[PDB]
Amino acid sequence: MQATTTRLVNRIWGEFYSNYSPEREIKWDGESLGKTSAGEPLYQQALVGGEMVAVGGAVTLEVDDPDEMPAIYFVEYMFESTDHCKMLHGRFLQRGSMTVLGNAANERELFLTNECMTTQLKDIKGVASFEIRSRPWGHQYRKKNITADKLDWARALERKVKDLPTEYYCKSLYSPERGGFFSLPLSDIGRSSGFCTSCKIREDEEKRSTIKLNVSKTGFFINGIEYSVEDFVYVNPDSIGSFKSGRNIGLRAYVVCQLLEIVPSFDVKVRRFYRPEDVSAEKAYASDIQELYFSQDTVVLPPGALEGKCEVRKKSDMPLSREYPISDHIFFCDEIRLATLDIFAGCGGLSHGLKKAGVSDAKWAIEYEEPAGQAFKQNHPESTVFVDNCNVILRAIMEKGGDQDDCVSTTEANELAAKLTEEQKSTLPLPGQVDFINGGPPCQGFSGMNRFNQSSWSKVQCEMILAFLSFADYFRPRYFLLENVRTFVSFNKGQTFQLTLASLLEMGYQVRFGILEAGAYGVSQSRKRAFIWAAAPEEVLPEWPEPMHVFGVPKLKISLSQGLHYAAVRSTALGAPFRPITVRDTIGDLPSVENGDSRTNKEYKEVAVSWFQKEIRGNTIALTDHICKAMNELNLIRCKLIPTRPGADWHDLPKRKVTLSDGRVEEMIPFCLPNTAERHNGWKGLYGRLDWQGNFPTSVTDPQPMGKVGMCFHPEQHRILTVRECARSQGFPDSYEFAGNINHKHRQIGNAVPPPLAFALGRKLKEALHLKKSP
DNA sequence: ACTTACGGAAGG
DNA sequence: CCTTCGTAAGT
Ligand SMILES: [Zn+2]
Repeated sequence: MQATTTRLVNRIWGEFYSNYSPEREIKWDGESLGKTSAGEPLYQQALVGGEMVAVGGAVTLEVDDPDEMPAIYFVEYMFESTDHCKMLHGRFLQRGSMTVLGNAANERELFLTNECMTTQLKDIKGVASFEIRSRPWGHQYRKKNITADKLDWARALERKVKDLPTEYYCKSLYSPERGGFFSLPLSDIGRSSGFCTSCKIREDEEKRSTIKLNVSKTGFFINGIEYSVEDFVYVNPDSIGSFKSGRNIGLRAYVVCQLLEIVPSFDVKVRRFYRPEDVSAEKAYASDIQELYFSQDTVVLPPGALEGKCEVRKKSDMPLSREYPISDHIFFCDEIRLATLDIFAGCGGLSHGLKKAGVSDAKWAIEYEEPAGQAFKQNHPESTVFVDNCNVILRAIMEKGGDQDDCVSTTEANELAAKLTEEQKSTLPLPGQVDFINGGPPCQGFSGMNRFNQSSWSKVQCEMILAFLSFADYFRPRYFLLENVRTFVSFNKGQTFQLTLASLLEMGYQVRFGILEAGAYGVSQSRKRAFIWAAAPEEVLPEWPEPMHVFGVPKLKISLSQGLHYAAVRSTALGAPFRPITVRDTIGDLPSVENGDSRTNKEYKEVAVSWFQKEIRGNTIALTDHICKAMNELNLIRCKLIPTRPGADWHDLPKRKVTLSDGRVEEMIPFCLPNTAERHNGWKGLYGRLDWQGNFPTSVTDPQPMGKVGMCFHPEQHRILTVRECARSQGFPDSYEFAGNINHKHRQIGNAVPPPLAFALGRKLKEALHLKKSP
């Protein structure tokens, strides 16, 4: 099943994958134009050994280590100092090879940076050809573009035969501190006005990070944010005066403090606010997520223990909109919607989250398996769902537009696309009607648990990414989103990941990347996922959502080149606004069931108590999918003998032989856990029970008692967790529906995206959309 | 269709 | 030196 790909991606990923077809004296020139702030005259051009150096060109310096290549600088302005010496200001131009792109970068592509210099003009080694590339955006230009590119490529080859100096070009700005490539601000460069934006922004940043006190002792400035009296702020828990699998019990949240006065450098005095779970876990189990308590305690702190501000209101003036997850810092005490195409929709968690944000409506969806398509149809009545492999869908779509000579495919795709009836062909989308493309490719190949990843079946699953990219190349939408596992960026020395970025950079997109953890977004499951945002040159790239729940996880950083790392979001182990979610906050309300129940439709027996339960139930009155798969007698006995204590696992099984009712005697120990307990840490978690105060493990497609993840027993009942419990752990609402048998429903749950995460991403995308300036 | 037997690399 | 987070071979 070779992926069907366009020409651009196929050429980019060559020599890789399969299904690839190779078919002395310096003088001033001109007149003066003005003077700088200090009064020195500033010029535009200059003759250096018969070569003109005008504003907007490239100058090559000389550097040590003569084996290395010289640096390149983009000229901003030139002026003559009072000491009759020639001067020039330059901006560093980073080469492609010295970036995160690595070996996938092109030879002639340079990237603007925010680091500048001013060295004497005589010391420059020479001048180099340089130009700025800017092209119109839209699908109708695509053909023209490729022709132009072809011409360019040919010319370059000829030069490499005749060894003329190479020609360089630049299209974007590279920010490692932001971890992405952004559009060029074409109006603020090449101005030759004696004013540099990079130097100004660097000076403004350097001015920050220094404590400054305002007049009349009204307040102070820290890290760029102001703090004043009669406000509310955060204080770290350790500043103010053992685990098995759910290593999050011993963690605390930000302490809310109210500034009273500033006392003598200076020190602050803060009134403390207490929280329900500082009293007991039982009291916090039945308390609101954003409720605090009033105390008279005042404490003196240094001014360096601040991390933000917040608001405290009363129980009559609230936002009145109960969004989930919460993204605003408030506590208490007593016309732009986009047409969207979904690929690998699955059940539709990501689509549900992005539609709930009001930013996207899903007009077309593509799915592989029948039960997932049925679930998507049941959850989104007004959408169009295609249950087919994506390759044949792409081939049919390109056939409709008369572009069968611009695609690479196998005969199987053509055969399957020729069998589509006319009703399905007339409802397919066309370029120009799609504005948002989203989806998540298969993640079995890049997973860490897959110890058979170097097989034929796994290679074809990793190729689907290519097909995904082809879609973005043919429709050219305004936005693009990609989601995958954490180990996707490190798989195969990070080569393929890099290649992906390169492909997007060839299309004229602005790309940014990050890694988020779902546990800090109101979800009681540990889940690390990598995301990629891509936007058109005229649009604005979205920011990353800010986590608000304390989870014990270190900073997740992506390794750039030259020994640098980028972290998309901060770690929340040392403090956060909201306390973490436990399993009793999630599944503590459902009525007790026995092993192997099969009754689909039931009724709730007790009213919801926890905040999470109230948020996840709503107005639903019909219980569904609260069923579990049965176990044989041996596993039932093993589960019966497991103690109901935190941290319990297979190490508590007594050594004895049991006689079954059939007539066979069996060893209690599976004999596979003691066989290989030295290498795999003793299999800590196998045949293990959940923790009332702990958290769920990572959701998988088959929660069976003997697996690499384990930890799938009920805290107090001798059974496996039900499908509805897994849905609640993953964040699905109780109104959602699933199709098929129990295995199909579990597989649907295990392949989805937490809806709160998609809602946060959609909120960020909407915020970016509202910021698009008029043409 | 259901149960049992298990490799290495990254980041801390 | 601990911790992380699906495929294939028998019944
Ligand atoms: Zn500068």
